[PDB]
Amino acid sequence: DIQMTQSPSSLSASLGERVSLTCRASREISGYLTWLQQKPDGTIKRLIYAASTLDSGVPKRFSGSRSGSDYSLTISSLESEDFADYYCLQYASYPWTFGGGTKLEIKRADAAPTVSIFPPSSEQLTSGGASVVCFLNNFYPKDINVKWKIDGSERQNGVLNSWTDQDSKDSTYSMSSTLTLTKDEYERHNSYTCEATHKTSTSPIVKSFNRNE
Amino acid sequence: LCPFGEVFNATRFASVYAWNRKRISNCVADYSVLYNSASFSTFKCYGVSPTKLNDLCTNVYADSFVIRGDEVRQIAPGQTGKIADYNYKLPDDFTGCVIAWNSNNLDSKVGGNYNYLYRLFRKSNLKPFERDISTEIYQAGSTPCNGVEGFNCYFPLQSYGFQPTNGVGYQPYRVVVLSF
Amino acid sequence: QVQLQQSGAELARPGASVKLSCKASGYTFISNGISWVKQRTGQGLEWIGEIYPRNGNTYYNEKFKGKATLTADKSSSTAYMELRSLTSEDSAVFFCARDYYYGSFDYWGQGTTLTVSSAKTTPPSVYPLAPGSTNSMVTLGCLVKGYFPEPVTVTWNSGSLSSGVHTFPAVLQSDLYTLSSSVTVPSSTWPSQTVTCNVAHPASSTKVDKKIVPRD
Repeated sequence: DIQMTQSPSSLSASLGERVSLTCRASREISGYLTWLQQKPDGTIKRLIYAASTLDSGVPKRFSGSRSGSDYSLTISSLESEDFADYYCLQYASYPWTFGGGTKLEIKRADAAPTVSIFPPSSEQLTSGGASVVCFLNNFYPKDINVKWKIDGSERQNGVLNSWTDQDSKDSTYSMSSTLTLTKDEYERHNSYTCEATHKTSTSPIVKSFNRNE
Repeated sequence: LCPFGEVFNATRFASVYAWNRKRISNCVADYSVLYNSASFSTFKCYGVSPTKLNDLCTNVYADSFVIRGDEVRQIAPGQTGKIADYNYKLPDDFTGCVIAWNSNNLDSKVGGNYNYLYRLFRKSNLKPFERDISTEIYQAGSTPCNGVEGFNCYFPLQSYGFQPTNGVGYQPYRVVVLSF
Repeated sequence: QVQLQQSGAELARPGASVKLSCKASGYTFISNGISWVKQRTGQGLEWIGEIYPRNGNTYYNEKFKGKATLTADKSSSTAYMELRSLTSEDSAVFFCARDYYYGSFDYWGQGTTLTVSSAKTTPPSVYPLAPGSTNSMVTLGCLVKGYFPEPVTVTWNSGSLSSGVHTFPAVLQSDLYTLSSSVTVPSSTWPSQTVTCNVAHPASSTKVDKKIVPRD
């Protein structure tokens, strides 16, 4: 079997920067290598086939090369449309195999999140459920940690997190964290706290409320 | 007296891809005896009339092979299909006769006779009266073959499956084409 | 024009089988091989296998042997992928693509999203997220809980608010979907001026408007 090892898996870069993505084939593939681009909407377009042949309708900033078993996709000067997923594909032997992919994202300065905590709405409390929502907004880089506490003690179960893609305005990431409890479980506690830890600082950003306020 | 008995009565017929050709030259023949004979399922003459075959000319060519019954249609001046495109092609200006007969009793075996071959894959069509007997692996897609048989790297010749209880369309038919 | 037109979005139950289609037009079907590719949400591309329609010969990735079965129909120039014993792990987008004479995949189908779930159509519960309680800017929100299937559309003030809005991708919680949306506006504008999230769930034909009212 032919394994296509693609690196890096993730890459942060700026407009006008020159970037190269590599695919190492575990055995000889004789230049039968395709580079594909997937845009954030899911649309796939072939950039290069036969390792170096540019497809018609693909801009000249894209080029494919080969050193030994290392196949490279180079973008001479990065444009806005180029921040997308890239995959290589060997077709030298069956089964055909894809590389693991490269996520190309926009590099920007670090930013702490704006943290907000929301108690369960009165309407939800009538239904018998209680979700506590915490937003961690407009932060960079993507890596972040959220900790929940109830009356000063960490709560690790019942938490679900969701992350947005890079913001079109400022290139930051946002994250929602939700703690789901029953209405009875909620009504047995007083303080609810959401704490964020991000590389921007050693101390966490802390947000809290008291149930009957 | 022409050696037509060697052509029609041979024990073994050629595979359609390696179709046999036999030239008949300085001899006399009774072409109307063959036409009204109760041995042939097909006797279609294109360019000439089967009645005036005796009252005519030159040398004659006798091409012979075996195909499926539902492929007997492809042995005609302007036809398409695996046999007409990749095995045996008669020209649009063809002057001669296509003769055929059911050979199920002779060329089918219990469990199947797979000895009769046809060409299934080819990069191009054949020219009229061209015989292709090459065995080059066919690159069906973008993956190179390198002379190695595998998925999408196929040998161009395939075996017919001649079983006695097959329907008439899948039964073997011996074919003799006379060119004038 | 060469086109590969895939079957519509599909919902199937666990243990069930599905049959996806890939209609080819604009060329002779038997000339080229048709291949299939799996992509789970936020994950990479996976080669499933290929079918050569002329002879019906197939080749699979070991991980998809048994799970997928590729068939072709010369009569209707359509490719098929039957997926068996469906589990939540099979929920992904499935694409078909053409293996041309040279250059690997030239054309690709639009994709077919498969959802493997036992859930029934449920309209969301829409809750307001008002601060419990002041800065120059205030963050408000909208919790859209317990709906099926995806998607929902969330807007703020009928789409007139379009700055400082974050709508989060849905998460699966108790076999149903939940998402939230935040909006940050100046404190001088809230609660003086009204802020309302509008949530539409097409599948259950529901359109709900939740006005964010301050707490007491």
